[PDB]
Amino acid sequence: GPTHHKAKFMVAYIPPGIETDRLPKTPEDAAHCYHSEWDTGLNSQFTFAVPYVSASDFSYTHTDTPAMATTNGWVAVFQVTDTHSAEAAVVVSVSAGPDLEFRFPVDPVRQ
Amino acid sequence: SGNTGSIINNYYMQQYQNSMDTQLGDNDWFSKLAQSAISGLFGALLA
Amino acid sequence: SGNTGSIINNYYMQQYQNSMDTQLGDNDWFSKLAQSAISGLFGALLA
Amino acid sequence: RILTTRHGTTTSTTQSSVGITYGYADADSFRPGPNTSGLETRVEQAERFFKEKLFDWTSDKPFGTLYVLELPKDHKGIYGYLTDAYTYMRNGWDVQVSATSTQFNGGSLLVAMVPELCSLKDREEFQLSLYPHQFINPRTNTTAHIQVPYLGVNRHDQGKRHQAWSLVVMVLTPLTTEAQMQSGTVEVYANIAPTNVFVAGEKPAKQ
Amino acid sequence: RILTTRHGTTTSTTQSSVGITYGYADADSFRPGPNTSGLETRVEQAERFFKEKLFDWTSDKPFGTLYVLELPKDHKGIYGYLTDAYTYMRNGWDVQVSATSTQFNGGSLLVAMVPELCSLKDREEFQLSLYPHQFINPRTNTTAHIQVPYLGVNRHDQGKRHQAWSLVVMVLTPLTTEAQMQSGTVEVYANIAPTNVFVAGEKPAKQ
Amino acid sequence: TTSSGEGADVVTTDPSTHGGAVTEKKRVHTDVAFVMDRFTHVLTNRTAFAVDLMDTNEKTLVGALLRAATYYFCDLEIACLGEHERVWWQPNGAPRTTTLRDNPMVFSHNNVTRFAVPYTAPHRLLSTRYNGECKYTQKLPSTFNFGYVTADKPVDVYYRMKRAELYCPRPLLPGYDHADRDRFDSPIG
Amino acid sequence: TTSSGEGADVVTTDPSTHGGAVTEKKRVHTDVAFVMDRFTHVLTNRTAFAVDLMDTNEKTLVGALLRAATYYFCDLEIACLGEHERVWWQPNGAPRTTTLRDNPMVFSHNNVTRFAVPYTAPHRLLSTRYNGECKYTQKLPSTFNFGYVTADKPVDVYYRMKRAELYCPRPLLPGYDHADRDRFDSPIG
Repeated sequence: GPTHHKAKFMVAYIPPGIETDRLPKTPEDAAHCYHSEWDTGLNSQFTFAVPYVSASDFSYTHTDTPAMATTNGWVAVFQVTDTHSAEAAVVVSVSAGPDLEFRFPVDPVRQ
Repeated sequence: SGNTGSIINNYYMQQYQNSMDTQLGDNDWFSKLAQSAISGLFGALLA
Repeated sequence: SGNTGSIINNYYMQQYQNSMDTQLGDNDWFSKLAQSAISGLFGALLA
Repeated sequence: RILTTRHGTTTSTTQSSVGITYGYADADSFRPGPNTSGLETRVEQAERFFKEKLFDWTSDKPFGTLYVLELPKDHKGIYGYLTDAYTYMRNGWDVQVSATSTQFNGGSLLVAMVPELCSLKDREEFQLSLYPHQFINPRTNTTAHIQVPYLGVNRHDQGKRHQAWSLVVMVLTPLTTEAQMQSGTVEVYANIAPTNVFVAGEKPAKQ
Repeated sequence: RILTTRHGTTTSTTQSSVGITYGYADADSFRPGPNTSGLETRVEQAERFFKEKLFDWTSDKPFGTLYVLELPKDHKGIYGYLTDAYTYMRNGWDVQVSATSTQFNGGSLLVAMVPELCSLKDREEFQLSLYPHQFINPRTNTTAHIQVPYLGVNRHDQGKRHQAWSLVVMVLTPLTTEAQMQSGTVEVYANIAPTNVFVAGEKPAKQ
Repeated sequence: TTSSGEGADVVTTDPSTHGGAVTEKKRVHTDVAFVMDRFTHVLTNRTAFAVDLMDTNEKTLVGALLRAATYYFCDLEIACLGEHERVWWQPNGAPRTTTLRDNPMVFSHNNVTRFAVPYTAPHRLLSTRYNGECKYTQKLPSTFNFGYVTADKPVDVYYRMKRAELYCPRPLLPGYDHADRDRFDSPIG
Repeated sequence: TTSSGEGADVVTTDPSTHGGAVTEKKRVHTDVAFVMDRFTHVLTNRTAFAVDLMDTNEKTLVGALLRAATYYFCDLEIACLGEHERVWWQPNGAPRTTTLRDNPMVFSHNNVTRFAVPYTAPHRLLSTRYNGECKYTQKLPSTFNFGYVTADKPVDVYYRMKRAELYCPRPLLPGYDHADRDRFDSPIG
């Protein structure tokens, strides 16, 4: 967004449940979770790392057909002030962390 | 090298099994690029 | 180890034949339990 | 044969102790794993005794009568809060069982810890001694003291849901009260505490 | 002027930081006392950020408008559980305040921490700078970062009941928006975390 | 050899108590790694199937001893039999598909297909029994498997546990019923 | 971990920022030389064909990752299947002929024909895409091939990249469509 426009954001990582929903819809509610929070400044980009927290040492990439809840958990990106004239935008992107590791090549039939 | 391996070794000579490489005399990048990364936290970290 | 054995050795590399194990670094019980047994006769043995 | 076991601020003396029975390992010993990425944190306060009645034990109850107790059980303590605040969690149980009775009573209990039982077939009961266990003979001890490490396919059992350990108490021999003092019923309590608890992945507070 | 403050798993970057303002002491430093007889135990998990909106800040609001925030405040987190499980408790606060706004806005906040205020007389406001404090000038910083040790007549404040610290934010100068960009309202959040928490005297679980 | 039994202390007395010496034997056929390492028959005339290792018959040596343990770890070796051209094998966690391509594949040689399956399941250990809210006052989850084989035509299947490591013992029971006679009495060749 | 993003500097932060340690993993299945080295299926019931390596299906592992790279270098291994007596192979640049003699040739053994094809194309590198005056404001030239196989009878064909070296990365896309549900949700064995 424009240099005069200012904003504050927070991102939070919600561990898999066992969650009756939820998910929290306000920053005050998401504050309890593994989160981080940043305001816009001279340094635009912010890099939030999402931890691998799961009971099993590895977890499936594909989602199994019967599921009513996530097995790897949510992440959410709250704005935290609700007064913004006007617009602005936050580009988002993703890249593998230093320790990420895939295993077992497979060539699934699509579709 | 690659998905090949045996306690022994290939029966045929290397000249027959694989094309020989030639140096430009009578390399990897993304490893270096990924190693250029700065994980060190910016600004004055506290607590 | 196990019901396997040859004068020679497996042709393929160990990496291909068996899954590699990993130490928790960047065990047996019932043997010890059976060895904990006290066969020594209790009380004042006589004759 | 006095023995005094404290966890946290809680304590438990017993004068009929026959000794601790370690199961599967001499001591629980956690090691950090890849699966939590190091975010796990030990909590001192969870490690305390809490107790619950199992059953009145009368002479009416024959051989092979069972009383399983799924663990972890729902509880009002801090440990019962951690199942709600933190998802993934790890602990190794330390359990007493007490069936106070006149030594003139006759009978025996086989208290034992079964890892992950879904069901226990009628033939199967005789084999139950394979599991960590102790006997409660009124003529001798009135207290059993089993102690076990965390066990499971996953280093951190999912909060609630799966139960790794279950505390089964079987009536190995029927109660006898030839003195006819009554007596009669013999209440059987358990005195259980978590050890080496670890938690990971905090989740938003209810509601 | 980037600064990044983490407590627990929570973090808070800010690029308009003017620096931490220690109050009354360079660092909180608990010492054991006679009054708990050594039963007190530190808890790692309580020390995390939690945040709450204070007020929209419009140009309509004149000098001396106050917004106190009693601390500790009721909260759903682990810290809000410890007030219910443990009676006596101790902590030293670490507080941010943020009023994000275009730097073309004009005005100022005086954010400050008042120990134990019952009331604040109308004349008294001018003196408010005696307390630990920072200013929020939109032309410069949008973030204040006060940090204070536990204070009180008792080494362990009673759970709930008494509130040692209160976070007051005063409108030192009225907001001005000559650019007329609107803007207009400027939301003011606080980002607060406990430090060096200690608890003593656990009490029976509700209900 | 009197001793308190309530403490469940191990006790093992040799006939030496009555003056008879008994040298220790070094048993090998009782060994886990040796016993579990065999091609137990598991299922007949089946095309596609999950390579769940609990499909083993409970009366067979390998299946019974496998159910004598709560947890286990095994590299595996599959051996299909019966007429077929080829056998595909999807590693654990791969999505199911009616058609298969490029997934690992083995042609038969003289109507036999043997190949080694590496341990694949994410869990550090599998289990023969799993208490998933099956509380009772009186089924194993799908992640517990070594893969998903499919055959071109229906085939008999064999599994062979390798590097077997059994954890946390569970009861064995004899399969035979004694009927009217208290001694079972069976024929011997 | 704030940093200017305009400079496109690489940034990779581990959960250490929140106090969680993460040891580096030594990934092997992500490795190019290991992944590309497989017999991908390419084409069915075809006699004569150019051994163009872009005939690979784009949804297959090898084909997709091959299209994830702009340039590539590979020794190759061909494996024909299905009934046939023999397979000829003309090296790149050899003139086409309906009849063949003395050109390299392999008889089948049990209806399978595997053989190793040396890299043959004159170019020091091949490419999966080639900007030959295909400018746009919105096909690869024939020299890019490993040879020209002909079979006595139509046959299934497999290619196996060897000593693979991929250059200059290009985008991968998942093949699946999410339809009405934003999460794709697929069955697992």
